[PDB]
Amino acid sequence: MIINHNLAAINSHRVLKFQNEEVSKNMEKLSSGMRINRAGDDASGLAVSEKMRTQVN
Amino acid sequence: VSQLIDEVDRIASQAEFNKMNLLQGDFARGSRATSMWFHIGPNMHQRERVFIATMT
Repeated sequence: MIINHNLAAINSHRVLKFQNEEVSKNMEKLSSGMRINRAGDDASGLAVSEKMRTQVN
Repeated sequence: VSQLIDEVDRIASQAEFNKMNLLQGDFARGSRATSMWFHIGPNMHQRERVFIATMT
């Protein structure tokens, strides 16, 4: 078999890295207690939330 | 009566939502200005209409 490149290892590492990104996003979501932490999660939702926060204050 | 009819008009012209005035009648039955819809489904024209009459 080909030993110069472990092709299964590369794919598993790719999947693991994206899983780690997802779990980090979920961990930050848990820690903040807020669904929309950064921009891009829901732009319209974030804008509406900011407007309603101003209205509430 | 005048003093507490004035604030009735105040609620009518100021009852608001996310940059939408509600009780002015913009979402009435015969209103032409705009129409209010709720997309309550996951595909195509799965919408619904909600009517709010004038309250001035």
